[PDB]
Amino acid sequence: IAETLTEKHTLGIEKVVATDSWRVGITSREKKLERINISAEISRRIQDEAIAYARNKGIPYLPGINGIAWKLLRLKWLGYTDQINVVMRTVPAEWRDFLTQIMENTQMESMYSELRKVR
Amino acid sequence: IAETLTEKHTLGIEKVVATDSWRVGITSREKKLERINISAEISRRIQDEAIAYARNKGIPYLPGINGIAWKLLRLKWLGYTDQINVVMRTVPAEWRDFLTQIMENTQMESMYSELRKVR
Amino acid sequence: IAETLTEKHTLGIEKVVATDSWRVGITSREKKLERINISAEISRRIQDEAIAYARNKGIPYLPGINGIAWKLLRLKWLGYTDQINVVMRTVPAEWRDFLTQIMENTQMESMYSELRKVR
Amino acid sequence: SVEVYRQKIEKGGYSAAYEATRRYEREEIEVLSWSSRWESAWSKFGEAVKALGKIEGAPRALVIAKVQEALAYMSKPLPNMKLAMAAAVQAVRACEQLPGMNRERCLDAVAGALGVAKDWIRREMT
Amino acid sequence: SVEVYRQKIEKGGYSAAYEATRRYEREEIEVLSWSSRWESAWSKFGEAVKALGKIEGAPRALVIAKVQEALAYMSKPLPNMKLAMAAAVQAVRACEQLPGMNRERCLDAVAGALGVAKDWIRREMT
Amino acid sequence: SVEVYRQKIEKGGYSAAYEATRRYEREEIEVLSWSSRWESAWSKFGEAVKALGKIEGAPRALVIAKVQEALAYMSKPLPNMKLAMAAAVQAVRACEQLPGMNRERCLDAVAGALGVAKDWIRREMT
Repeated sequence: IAETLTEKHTLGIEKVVATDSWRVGITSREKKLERINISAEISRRIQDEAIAYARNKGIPYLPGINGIAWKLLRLKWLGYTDQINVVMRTVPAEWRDFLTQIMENTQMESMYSELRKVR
Repeated sequence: IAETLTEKHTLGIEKVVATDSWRVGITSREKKLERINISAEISRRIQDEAIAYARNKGIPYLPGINGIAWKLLRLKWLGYTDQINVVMRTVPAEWRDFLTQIMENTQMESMYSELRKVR
Repeated sequence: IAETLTEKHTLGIEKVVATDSWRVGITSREKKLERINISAEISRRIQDEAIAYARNKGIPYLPGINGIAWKLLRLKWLGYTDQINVVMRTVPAEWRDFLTQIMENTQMESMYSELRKVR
Repeated sequence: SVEVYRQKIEKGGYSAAYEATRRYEREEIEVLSWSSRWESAWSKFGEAVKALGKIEGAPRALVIAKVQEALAYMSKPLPNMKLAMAAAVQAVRACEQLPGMNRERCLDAVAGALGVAKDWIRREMT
Repeated sequence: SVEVYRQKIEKGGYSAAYEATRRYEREEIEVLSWSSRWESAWSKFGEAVKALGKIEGAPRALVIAKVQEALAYMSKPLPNMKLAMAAAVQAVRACEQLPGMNRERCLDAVAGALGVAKDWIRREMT
Repeated sequence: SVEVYRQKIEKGGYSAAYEATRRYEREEIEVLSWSSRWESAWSKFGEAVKALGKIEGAPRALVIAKVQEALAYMSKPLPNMKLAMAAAVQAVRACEQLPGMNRERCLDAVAGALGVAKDWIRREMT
């Protein structure tokens, strides 16, 4: 009868709950799921550095600088460099040295862990 | 009653879901299905070089240049050479050397893999 | 009541779907069916040469020339030779040598395989 | 072989062909849609073979077969008149071998059945 | 191989195609919604191939394929006229190898099928 | 891999999607409430990517992605115009390296799609 994008989205879901393709979609890979382990590892490593940065300079801990330091880490891997330049103007002054600490100064530890995750 | 192409397409589908020919169309071949493995192998072997090419030259990673370089690999295998020359004018300047790297400079590894896939 | 050629075709089908003569028409032969195995062989042999002929002479691979080379093989077997000469004028110039490569130069391999199929 | 013969006998073809005739006479069977698609496409090949009636003599199967092969190329959605003339000049050369038939009498019948001009088949003869 | 043959024969496709035909004539089956979405998108591809009728000669499959590949880029939501001209010039170069076709007559048929100007395909040939 | 392919094949997706299509036509399925919230929110992202039609040339995914990323920040409950401009200048720099596009002509297509002034993206270029 009808075929538009609201009903294509619906009938694509009704076939999923019919054949149980979601739970067999997760349990059949079992090799992509180790990325959830590695992503939770770099997540803690950035967070611990942000508190150690905050008590050395006596500045308050700014929540959400974990995510800013992570987006700049992933775009550094791809090469979107002028995107890095505008975010570095957007963050406050005392935290700009922390963001380049995640990209350049821990090139050895953190940038390797993304290289194992995308592999 | 009716015989037109919209009904020829329908009664082909109604015949398939009656006799269950789709799932036995896949599970009876079992030799053609190894082409999916060799396809996913060259898929990664093109993608990993595109990021290494992106960081050697400091240019951002351009998504879809792994798709373009896979098309030009197959047309080179067939012999559609004037197809290639118009595509090479379409891509940007810094990525033209990557596309001839997928065709010529890895004639050993990647061009043999397409030769084994079609066998 | 009525007997024309349309309903003669229909009433021949209705006694096929009643007695199930199609499926027992195939499964009772079981010796003629290996002609499919030999036909699948010569199709592969012609197609592999047509790509190798395309890269030695630098020309694009022309699809359907594996079909023309197989028709001219079977008419050479029967002897319809003035059928051949008009088809040889029809094909392009650089592909005329491949057509007489299938009939003449691989008579030992390919023309025996047709000779073993009709037997 | 008899082993392929016996297996089609035991399915009862004589009885069920009789039974399906009765259902047609008792209005329980209509014309299948495969049949209506068949007679609409085949009817051009039926009257063209009857136009080869004035060819006399020997086994005439090669004349009939290559003319039906010649009409098949003309009747495509993209008609190939080059390959259609290739089969027709074989039907002409097969025709002239029969006793009583000349080369010009064969170009009468084959070009008359295909419905094209006689000079087209003369070109690819050579 | 005949093993892939035997696994599809035993599924009974001749009887099931006949029986699904009878259900359509007895008005028990309506047109699937996939078929309605199919002919809406495909009908523009069907008439362009029939506009390649005046190309004569050899296997014409490569001319037919690369015209369908050229229309597919024009018909995207973001049409790429650069990559569409990439496949079109392969169709012109594949066309002119056939006996009887000039380069200008191949530029006639392809630009008439695609529905664009002849100078756009002349540019990329060089 | 094939083993990840096989376990979705044996679940019967071609059959089950056919049955859901028939149930919609027989009024046995209404439109899910997730699809109403989807099409209400997505539609501003769909008409804007079609406004990048006159960008011509290479793989245009990086222009398309960084424009879609730029609309996501403006459409927040608390919109961040500074982080939206960060993704826009990556789209402008990715656009101008395509053959045929200028620096100024990419500033029309990006700012026309986003619906902002052209000087907002020019300030952040530097």
